[PDB]
Amino acid sequence: YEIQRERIELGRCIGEGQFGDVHQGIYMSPENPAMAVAIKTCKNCTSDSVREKFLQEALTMRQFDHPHIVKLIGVITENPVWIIMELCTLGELRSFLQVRKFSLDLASLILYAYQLSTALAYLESKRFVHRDIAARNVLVSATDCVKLGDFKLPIKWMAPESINFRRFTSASDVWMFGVCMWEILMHGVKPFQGVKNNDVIGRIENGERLPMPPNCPPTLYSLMTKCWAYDPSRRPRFTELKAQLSTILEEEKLQ
Repeated sequence: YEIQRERIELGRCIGEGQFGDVHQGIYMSPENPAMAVAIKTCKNCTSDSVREKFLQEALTMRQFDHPHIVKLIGVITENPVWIIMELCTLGELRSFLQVRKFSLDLASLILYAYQLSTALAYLESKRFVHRDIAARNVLVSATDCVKLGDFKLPIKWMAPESINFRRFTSASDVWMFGVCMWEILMHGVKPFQGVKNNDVIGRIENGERLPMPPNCPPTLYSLMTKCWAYDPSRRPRFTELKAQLSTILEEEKLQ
């Protein structure tokens, strides 16, 4: 998985990343003389601590093989340290949804939720807990294809047991996925705008939930509310979510 720097040509910056900017580029390989790729960079990769954390993402990504999870191409482990990955040409999902708010029909939004549920059912089958399921960590490969793109606390996405007890489980992932579905149906609007992080927990304990988005089918909001059962053991698993989203998707396509 180590790629020689000479085989990568760094191009345009396509966005921000947790550790540094993400660029598009060209990987000139023996198998493919000019492959479009994404190049994740790391500011302060001279820090042994930062670099370890940065490259752990590559180690994680390498374990997975799923059509809706971004693939690792390789790594450059000398300064400046880069992660080479599959290019999702349409960028971050949040941005994509905001710009294309009136071009995207409901069927596309439900498709995106379904596709993410297939990736999360796969991770669930490997007993991998993500911890940070949110629209900002989803990339758009094509108008009909999204992928899980990335591996202070995001309080507004977090399950109550995560907030209260620092407990992250497959159940808390389902809660977070519920919020992610809400973000998608809200065209990339953040949950709890105008609320301080400190008050969010009070509202969940009081029994408040994110409201039904405009034009959200009642079946889908019902599914979101199941994801937000306060008791973790009452929440669905991703296998059920995946099957239910498929049904809802076909219902919407039949419309």
